[PDB]
Amino acid sequence: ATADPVKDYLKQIGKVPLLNAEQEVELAKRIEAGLFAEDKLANSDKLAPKLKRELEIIAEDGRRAKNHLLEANLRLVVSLAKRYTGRGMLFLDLIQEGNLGLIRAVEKFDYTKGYKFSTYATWWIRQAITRAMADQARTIRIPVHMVEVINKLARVQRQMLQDLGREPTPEELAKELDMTPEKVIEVQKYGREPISLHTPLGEDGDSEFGDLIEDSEAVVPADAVSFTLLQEQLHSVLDTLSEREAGVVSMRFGLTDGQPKTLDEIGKVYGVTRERIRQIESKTMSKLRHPSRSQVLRDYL
Amino acid sequence: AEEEESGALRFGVLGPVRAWRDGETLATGSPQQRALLAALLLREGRTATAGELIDALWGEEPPSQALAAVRTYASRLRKVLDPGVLVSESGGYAVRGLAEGALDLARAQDLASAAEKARSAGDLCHARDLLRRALDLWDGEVLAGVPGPYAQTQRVRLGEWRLQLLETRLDMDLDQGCHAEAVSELTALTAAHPLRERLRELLMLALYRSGRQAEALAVYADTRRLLADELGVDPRPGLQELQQRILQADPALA
Amino acid sequence: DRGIDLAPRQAVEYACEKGHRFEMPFSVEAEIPPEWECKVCGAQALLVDGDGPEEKKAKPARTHWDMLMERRTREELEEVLEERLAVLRSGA
Repeated sequence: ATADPVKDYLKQIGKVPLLNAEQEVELAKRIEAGLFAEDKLANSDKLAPKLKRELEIIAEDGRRAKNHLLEANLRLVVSLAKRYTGRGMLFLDLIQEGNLGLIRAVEKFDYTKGYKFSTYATWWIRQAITRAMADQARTIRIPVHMVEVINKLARVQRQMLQDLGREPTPEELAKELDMTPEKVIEVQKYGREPISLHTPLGEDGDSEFGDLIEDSEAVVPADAVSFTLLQEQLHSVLDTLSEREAGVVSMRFGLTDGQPKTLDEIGKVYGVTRERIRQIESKTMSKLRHPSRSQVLRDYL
Repeated sequence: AEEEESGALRFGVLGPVRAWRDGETLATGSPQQRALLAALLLREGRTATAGELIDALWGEEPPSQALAAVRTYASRLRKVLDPGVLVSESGGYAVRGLAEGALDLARAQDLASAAEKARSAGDLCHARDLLRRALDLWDGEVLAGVPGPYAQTQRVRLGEWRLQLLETRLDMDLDQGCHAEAVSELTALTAAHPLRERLRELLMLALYRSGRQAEALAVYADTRRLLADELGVDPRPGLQELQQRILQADPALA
Repeated sequence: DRGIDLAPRQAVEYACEKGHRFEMPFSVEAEIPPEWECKVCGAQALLVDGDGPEEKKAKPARTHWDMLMERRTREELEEVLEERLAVLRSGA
């Protein structure tokens, strides 16, 4: 009810009864009792209503025992989640994801292996915690196999650093891990953490890092003025040429509309051969290629 | 013939689309396939994405589901060329393994740069030999039978580059003391292209010292008539200036 | 935006299981899909010519009983069940 809900959660765990061996094997037997009983209830066969109510009571007892096992094992998941904390994900979120891993773990347990719950649960705790850390910690999502590759590379790079006391070349790390050096460069480029936009610059407080960046998508008024003047000048030089030449060039690059047209496409509405239409087209390109009608367009690029 | 090493794969864009694999030809295939291989050849080995190649082949309206079409064109290139000469990154296509002299375009820039360096150094024989080798590079019209307005763009660009290259060749031929083949080439090119002012200025310069004045000014009058009929403007002041100094017959530039 | 002619657009009505009806446009040349989301609640949209579930079962996640089936067999299920009934009778 106060601040620091980590303390509130730890007290919300409370004085749960820790389970010595016969207690949790009896609880697991009751789990099986409830689960097989509700499985029998799930069948569509008609039995006595009293037997159905008894099986429902067993199912409720099994659910209660499942709950009790959860509150018994919230201690171990808290003790294990703290091992992987302070790495971009919050401590209580790690606790909750480990709780997901533990409720996945206990569901897949059988009493045939006479082992304690710790050595079987810790595998799923570590697996779910590292999967959640791979999936949700970074702002850009990295798949779990990429995460395990990159942090294996990080740990062997740290081993190299503590071994020879010097920064290794990427070629050495590539050849000692049997991947290509360009792959190593790519994966350590991928393995980066973004910096927040709202970082203060220094003594000044109003000046932030966010106002220093520009945007390439911003429209430049000079560019738009150049574009509309290019359109106007192109229309003017089209009007400068002959009417038929203007008409044939207006369709070859589809200047009038959004679609260009081929020489065979315009040979029906106007009715000339491919030879003549391409000849007059190339004549128009040559005439516009003359240096007289170039300075009006050469600076326009 | 002296640069035909073993294992050499020669590529050519200045003439038509062809491949020389140690002296034997390779079937470059479809006209769109020829355009695709040329578009990879102009980029000196970029990984160029699929959409860019699709735009390069066709332009504004490529068929919608033709990405697999470009995929099977790439398959055609990979099975007709070496498996390792073409490599794909992130969906882009890239031709590598191109040594010196494999592309005629790279040799063309190399010869142009060497000719410019020899002109800077003042040499004439080596520069003449370099541009003689350069004029043997083009074989007919550049990019023979390839669609795409992109292909039209590098076609007109390479044609203009060839025009300035022949302008420089004719200019050094005039300054070193060559006139007969010079006026022959200028007449042939003005027969081919009638609306270039620079080549007709070169005609005036070449005929001005080779012993020909009447037909030079007749060609100039024809140029004025055609330029007034088709453009209705006045030619460049350097022209009128060149015709002017010609008129008082200065022997300074002999 | 001057002189550009827009593509022809057709109105296709999508209806969900909750009765929400909304109108959104499609291109004429574009294919009409019978599957779409709901603008109001995000439910599955139907009632566009022919439509169906198209295997909405989607391999539903295994329940505890499926895990139990791996852990224990048929005759084990029967014997554990009667053992638990015996525990009930002992406790009653």
